[PDB]
Order: sequence, then structure tokens, then C-alpha cells
Amino acid sequence: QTISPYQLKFIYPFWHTFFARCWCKCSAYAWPWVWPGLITFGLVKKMNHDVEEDIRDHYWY
Amino acid sequence: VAEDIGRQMLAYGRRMPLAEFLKRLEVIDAEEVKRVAWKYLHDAEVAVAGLGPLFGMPQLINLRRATFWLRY
Ligand SMILES: CCCCCCCCCCCCCCCCCC(=O)OC[C@H](COP(=O)([O-])OCC(O)COP(=O)([O-])OC[C@@H](COC(=O)CCCCCCCCCCCCCCCCC)OC(=O)CCCCCCCCCCCCCCCCC)OC(=O)CCCCCCCCCCCCCCCCC
Ligand SMILES: CCCCCCCCCCCCCCCCCC(=O)OC[C@H](COP(=O)([O-])OCC(O)COP(=O)([O-])OC[C@@H](COC(=O)CCCCCCCCCCCCCCCCC)OC(=O)CCCCCCCCCCCCCCCCC)OC(=O)CCCCCCCCCCCCCCCCC
Repeated sequence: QTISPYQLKFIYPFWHTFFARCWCKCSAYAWPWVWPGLITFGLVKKMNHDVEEDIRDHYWY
Repeated sequence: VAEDIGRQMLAYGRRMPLAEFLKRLEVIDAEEVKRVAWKYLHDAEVAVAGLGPLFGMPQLINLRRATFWLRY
């Protein structure tokens, strides 16, 4: 059974189910994408902190 | 004939004589057909029912947009 698109609300259904769809997508991506990203971000900071200290142990008096 | 009498008495409230029907049918030409179809059938809603091996059936929207032409 299918209804003609000229006889349906076609934007309200998107928002009626917004919270359920957003929960499903964001829950799926959390562990696999976010957890490795936080680790990569931290490594970027540790790297930049060791570069500065290494410049002063060689050039500063 | 009896079916024609009874059916017309309920539908129209009267029986139409044969001569009247033929007079109304005579003055309908191609330009009057175009007027009526443009008003009721052109770019209109359709309903569909089917049964059997229907793997190659058109989409409802295909049938809906075949009610108008893009040529002209
Ligand atoms: C941040 C940028 C992104 C955009 C903004 C953010 C996104 C949301 C904006 C708000 C739009 C949605 C409004 C609510 C829903 C409306 C439809 C509807 O069904 O509502 C009634 C419906 C209930 O009604 P109903 O009684 O059940 O059914 C009634 C209908 O018959 C039901 O019938 P239907 O379901 O078949 O549909 C009805 C139909 C009929 O709707 C109408 O009423 C017809 C309206 C005709 C006009 C259409 C809009 C055209 C606008 C173009 C721009 C202007 C041009 C003019 C010249 C401008 C010159 C400056 O609806 C429409 O067609 C919707 C038209 C609006 C489209 C959105 C336009 C947004 C942008 C506007 C500005 C342009 C962009 C900027 C560029 C220009 C400036 C630089 O309620 C809902 O749908 C729930 C509402 C809750 C949802 C809204 C959530 C908002 C918050 C989330 C977003 C937060 C920001 C972004 C976060 C993410 C990024 C970080
Ligand atoms: C420097 C930059 C300059 C760039 C400028 C280039 C030109 C840009 C053109 C922009 C056009 C935008 C409007 C698009 C509407 C298309 C026509 C339409 O409504 O189709 C309805 C047509 C039938 O609708 P229906 O709902 O099935 O039936 C309703 C009625 O019951 C059916 O009632 P019916 O039986 O009376 O109707 C039968 C149907 C006949 O239906 C058919 O049997 C199929 C019709 C063919 C598909 C529609 C034409 C568009 C196909 C795109 C081809 C692009 C090739 C790219 C190659 C580039 C090489 C560099 O009648 C027609 O539509 C006849 C054609 C009308 C005369 C020609 C005007 C339209 C041509 C549009 C442009 C294509 C030529 C560009 C070539 C570029 C070469 C450099 O829809 C389809 O066939 C479905 C798919 C359509 C896809 C459309 C894609 C549009 C893209 C156009 C852009 C062209 C790309 C140019 C690239 C340039 C790079 C250098």
C-alpha cells in the first residue's frame, strides 16, 4: 500500500522522528570514531609540549 | 427496456427519449472532448489495483505523471 505524495505531509514526519533517528546515529558512532579522536588530539598536544622544551634545552641560556 | 426505464427513473427522475440522447451526442466534437478532459483528467489523481506477477509494475508516481505531457 502506497499513498500519493500529493496527499501526504512530507516535512513533519522528518521532525516527528528526529530524536529517535539522531539517537540511533550518534550512539553508533561514539566508541568507534570519538574515542580514537580524543586520543589523537591528546598526542598532538604532548608532541607540541616536547618540541618547545627541546628548543630551550639546546638554544636558550 | 425495463432495466432502462427503472434505472433512469432512479438516476434522472425521468426517462430520456432516444431522440434527446442522439441530439445531445450529435453536437459533441473534438474541441469539446478536449475541454472536458482538460478539466477532469489532465494532471489528476489516480488509484490502482493489481494481482499476480507484478515485478515489472510501474511506480504509482510514474502513473501519476503520465496524466500530463511535457511536450506542449
Ligand atoms: C541554520 C541554517 C539552516 C536553516 C535553519 C535551521 C533549520 C530549521 C529552520 C526552520 C524550518 C522548519 C520549521 C518547522 C517545520 C515546518 C513544517 C512543518 O510541518 O511544521 C509544522 C508541523 C506541525 O504541523 P501540522 O499541523 O502537523 O502539519 C502542517 C503542515 O500541513 C504539514 O505539511 P508538510 O509536512 O507536508 O510540510 C508543510 C510545508 C509547508 O510550509 C509552509 O507553511 C509553506 C511556506 C512557503 C515558503 C517556504 C520557505 C521558503 C523560504 C526561502 C527564503 C526566503 C525567500 C524570500 C526572499 C528573502 C529575501 C531576504 O512546509 C514547508 O514546506 C517548510 C518550509 C520552510 C523550509 C525551511 C526554510 C529555512 C530557511 C529560511 C531562510 C532561507 C535560508 C537562508 C538564505 C537567505 C538569507 C541569507 O510541525 C513540525 O514539523 C515540527 C516543528 C519542529 C521542527 C523545527 C526544529 C527547529 C530547530 C532545529 C534546527 C536548529 C538549527 C540548526 C541545527 C543544526 C546545525 C548546527
Ligand atoms: C558553458 C556552459 C553552458 C552549459 C549549458 C548546457 C545546457 C544546460 C541545460 C539545463 C537544463 C535543465 C532542465 C532539465 C530538465 C530536463 C528535461 C525534463 O524535464 O526531463 C523530463 C523527463 C521525462 O519526465 P517524466 O516524468 O518521465 O515524464 C513526464 C511526462 O509524462 C512526459 O511527457 P512527454 O512524453 O511529452 O515527454 C517526453 C520527454 C522525453 O523523455 C525522454 O525520452 C528522455 C529525455 C532525456 C532526458 C532529459 C534531458 C536531460 C539529460 C541530460 C543530458 C546531459 C548530457 C551531458 C553531456 C555533456 C558533455 C560535455 O520530453 C522531453 O523532455 C524532450 C526533451 C526536451 C527538449 C530538450 C530540452 C531538454 C534538454 C536538457 C539538456 C540536455 C542536453 C544537454 C547536452 C550537453 C552536451 C554538451 O525526465 C526524464 O527523462 C528523467 C531523467 C531526467 C534527467 C534530467 C537531467 C537534467 C540535466 C540537464 C543539464 C544538461 C547537462 C549539460 C552539460 C554541459 C557541459 C558542457
